[PDB]
Amino acid sequence: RFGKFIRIHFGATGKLASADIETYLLEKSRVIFQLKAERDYHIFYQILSNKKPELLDMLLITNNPYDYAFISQGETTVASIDDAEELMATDNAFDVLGFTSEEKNSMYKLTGAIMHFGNMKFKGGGGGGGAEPDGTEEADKSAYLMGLNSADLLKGLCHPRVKVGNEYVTKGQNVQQVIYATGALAKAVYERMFNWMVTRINATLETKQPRQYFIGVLDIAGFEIFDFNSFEQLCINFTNEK
Amino acid sequence: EAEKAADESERGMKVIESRAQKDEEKMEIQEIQLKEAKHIAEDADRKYEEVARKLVI
Amino acid sequence: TTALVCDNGSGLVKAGFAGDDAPRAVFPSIVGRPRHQGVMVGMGQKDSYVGDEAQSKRGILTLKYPIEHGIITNWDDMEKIWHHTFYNELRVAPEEHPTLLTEAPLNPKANREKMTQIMFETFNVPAMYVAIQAVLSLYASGRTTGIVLDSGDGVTHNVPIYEGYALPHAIMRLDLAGRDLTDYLMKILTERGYSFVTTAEREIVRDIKEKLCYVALDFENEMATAASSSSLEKSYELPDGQVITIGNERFRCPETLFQPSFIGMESAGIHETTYNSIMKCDIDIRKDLYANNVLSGGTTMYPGIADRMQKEITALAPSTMKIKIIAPPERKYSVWIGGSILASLSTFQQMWISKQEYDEAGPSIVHRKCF
Amino acid sequence: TTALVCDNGSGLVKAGFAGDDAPRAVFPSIVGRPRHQGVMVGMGQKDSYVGDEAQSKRGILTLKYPIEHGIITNWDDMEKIWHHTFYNELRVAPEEHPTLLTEAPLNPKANREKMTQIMFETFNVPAMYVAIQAVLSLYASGRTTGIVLDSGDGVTHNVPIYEGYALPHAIMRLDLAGRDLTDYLMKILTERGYSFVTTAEREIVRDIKEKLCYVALDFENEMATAASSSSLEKSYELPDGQVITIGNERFRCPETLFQPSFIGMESAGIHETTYNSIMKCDIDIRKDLYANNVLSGGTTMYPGIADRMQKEITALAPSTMKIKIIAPPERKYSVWIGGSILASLSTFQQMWISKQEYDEAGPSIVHRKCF
Ligand SMILES: Nc1ncnc2c1ncn2[C@@H]1O[C@H](COP(=O)(O)OP(=O)(O)O)[C@@H](O)[C@H]1O
Ligand SMILES: Nc1ncnc2c1ncn2[C@@H]1O[C@H](COP(=O)(O)OP(=O)(O)O)[C@@H](O)[C@H]1O
Ligand SMILES: [Mg+2]
Ligand SMILES: [Mg+2]
Repeated sequence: RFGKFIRIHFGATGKLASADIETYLLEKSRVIFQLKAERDYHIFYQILSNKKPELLDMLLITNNPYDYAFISQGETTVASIDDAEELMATDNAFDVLGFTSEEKNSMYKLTGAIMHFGNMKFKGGGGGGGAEPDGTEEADKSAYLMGLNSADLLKGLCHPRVKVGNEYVTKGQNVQQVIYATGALAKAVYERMFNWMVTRINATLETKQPRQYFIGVLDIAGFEIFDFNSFEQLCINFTNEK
Repeated sequence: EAEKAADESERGMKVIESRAQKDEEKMEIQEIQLKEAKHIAEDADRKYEEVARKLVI
Repeated sequence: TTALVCDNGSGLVKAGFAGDDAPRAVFPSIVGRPRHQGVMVGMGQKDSYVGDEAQSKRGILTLKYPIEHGIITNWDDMEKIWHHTFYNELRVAPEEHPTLLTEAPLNPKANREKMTQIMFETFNVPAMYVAIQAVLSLYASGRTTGIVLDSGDGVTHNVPIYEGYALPHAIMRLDLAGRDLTDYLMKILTERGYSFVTTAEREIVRDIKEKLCYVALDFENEMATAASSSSLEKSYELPDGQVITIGNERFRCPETLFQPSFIGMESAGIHETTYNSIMKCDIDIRKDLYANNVLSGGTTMYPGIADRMQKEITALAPSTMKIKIIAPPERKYSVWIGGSILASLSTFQQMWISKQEYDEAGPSIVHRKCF
Repeated sequence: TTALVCDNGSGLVKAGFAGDDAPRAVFPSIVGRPRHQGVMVGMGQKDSYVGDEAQSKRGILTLKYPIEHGIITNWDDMEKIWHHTFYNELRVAPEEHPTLLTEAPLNPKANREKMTQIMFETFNVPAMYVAIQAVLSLYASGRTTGIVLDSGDGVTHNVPIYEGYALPHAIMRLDLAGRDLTDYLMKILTERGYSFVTTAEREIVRDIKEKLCYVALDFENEMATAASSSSLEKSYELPDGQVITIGNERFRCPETLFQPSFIGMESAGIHETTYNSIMKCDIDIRKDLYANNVLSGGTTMYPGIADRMQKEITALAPSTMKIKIIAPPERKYSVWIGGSILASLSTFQQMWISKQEYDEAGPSIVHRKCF
């Protein structure tokens, strides 16, 4: 989906110097909303691989994909590629990379946290328009995961603070608005994770040679056509048309 | 004492809002049975009206 | 380019860019002049202090409000206010920013005509538009129906909107507002021993009203409780000392809204005007208006006002209707949020009154379909 | 292929594919226009709400019926109704579907000609046919003789048919119908203190008429009982509360059918018109016509109407003649059922008016012997 791009730089004397990598047009809608016959990103399915029980037990991840809301909406699984050895190879590649394993644990736990935002539930107040949470075990475990406070997070989601003039005021949020806010937060955090990963990879690949004129290489998704075209397909087609 | 009163307020609001959702459910179900009672009442009413007209004719 | 949303309001000017979640600049709409002589030579005091700065020098200035009830009464002061807002607060040139202005219903046409003339000539704004407070308040509330009660510092008005269609014959206006409440608080504080006369102390009384006053669910019961118990008395710190303790006067000032007869007004309370407005509209939309009652404006920020209003309306309305009152926490800035949303709409870009149209049709162009 | 059976009627359009047990789409025949201006921008309100949607927006719309008494007076509105019926309620393109229409006896020829022209031109239906609303009702009753009384919302008529042979000289038409009853109910409800003027609340008054009104077996006795006792009063809940109680007016509204003089019409009552029609025929078929009275149309759904009609006709008719009145529960949709039955007949497939025939011979085909 994402528009991978690689600029291969050269030296002053027309000799290979180093390479730079950038990403563009990463789609966030796939994270939350998936078509009926399509899957989500391979990350979540790979994480649910049972060959590593340590991650599942330390993240308190439910081994059943059906229970979770974000993934069960789309197709649960297909015989596309065996996720076990692919995940193992990705972990090995990260291990032989420049950064340590604490960071890998960080990405894994953050992905798990992204996974649990779907368990949030909210009930409209009986006497007020604003809606408050009903269950908090999922919120409690998630806040523990990020090292945040469950009460503070619930207050922020329910009662966002906004700056007006020179003073702070609280805003009211209903169930639909808080659900949209949670989805937007998940999409934004995933996008920031991907961008930070790309920057780290670029920094690791970077060598100390001078950067003269470069040669670009651009890979983009094609003009995909379905019988059930939707917003994501519209964006892809518009980019291809441009 | 301000903090003690804050704790008093918090568990008081918790208990009263639990009672509030309980009473909301109660009033909803009683309103449903109210509708059902009204429908059966009017059903019997006009059924008897029609049969009484049949009887008199 | 980007649109600019400014709300003159009354007693508080609030301005910002369109598409923002809250106005950037909020400050009192006050113009102050020095009343003393001035002995030090070389400091060179300016002859007019405008905006929040006048609050700092409140003790040596005669504060004047350019507007009494919506209507502008001192045009030069309004020009100074607008200049300060555009230059010293937002630090932007209005030469390249369309301006959306907010104006209350049922006002003299000359007011809008002069406003547009000043905007187009003095500041040369490329385009401008004028909107009604009620519509913006409904926009900010995420609603398309219901009756909105906007009660600011100048005037309190009720407007019913159903499915985006207004009911002009049912729009109601009442001149009772926050300023009258402050004046009544001054009049009722003197019976305890505290006298406030100077315009500088107007602000102190207003601050006391904001910080301590509250609306009573029942008047007689609260008065009886205060006649014996002393648990309703609260102390306030003046800017020099001599704390003052107020008892039943705290919940008697806001009762004027429901009991205008206190200050001699013939009209009825807001709770009754809302019901009358609802019964003015057609019979087929009264249920939705009852179920979608909206509040806006600073004066509606008193604690317990929503419950009292709901109780009164339920007493007036038939027992078979569910009366629901919507009181978002951000009542004061609802109008500006609605204005920002309106200005951010794409289909609104063709409704601006361009400079060419004003030049061709003169200042009266405001009263065409571009209402 | 399949045939569409559209029954425009008046005040209720009902349509559905031929061969179905019951009509698929039933909705009021009204066109609503917004009588206000609209303040909220970006909603993009349509300029005309048609069909059942107009019933949900009664409070901000003015409603007009395109059919006054059987005939069509506003052709644009009727075209809108037909388009909505074809493209929204049924969601079937009329390009490949013959249509069967129904209309009352003794109507202007221009009405039928223009209907045919519009249907062939605007919608380009492959073929269409027109029928009398009475013969279809007779079909739906599984009969072949007797008289049929079709009391709809616009017009009432009596059509005697014996052994499948219609008798044109004995067909009777009266303009009193449900709409006049609704108007009379609005007029007489004023004496109790309730005022209904707006067209929107005419629908409310129609709802009360449907729910509470009933036909009295005897008039003077019921008046005496109502004046003496109060057991006949019933209460109805308006859309905005204030339940209202109606007593003597309960059975006065439907009596206008037997007492036209209440509304000033000189014509005789329904029973007298039926009796006169019965004798307007020959003498050898009067017994069967007496024994095969058929009722159809919504207006004939009043409780106890059948008994009163039977009593009146028995009083008028000779004692030695058996009188029976057929009142199936589905009077309202009898006409559409009969039309569906007729369209499903194999022999009727040759009676359609082909588009080529209309083009060759012109709009006057329907009136010519190729009926
Ligand atoms: N928390 C509060 N409690 C009581 N009154 C308040 C409060 N906040 C503001 N007000 C009153 O609201 C007024 C401000 O109204 P405002 O919203 O500026 O009206 P406008 O929009 O017409 O300018 C002030 O005069 C003040 O007395
Ligand atoms: N149960 C009922 N009681 C009283 N009036 C009724 C009842 N049912 C239908 N009507 C009246 O019949 C009218 C509908 O007539 P309808 O059969 O639709 O005529 P058309 O076939 O010409 O449209 C409505 O105006 C309604 O007032
Ligand atoms: Mg205001
Ligand atoms: Mg009919």
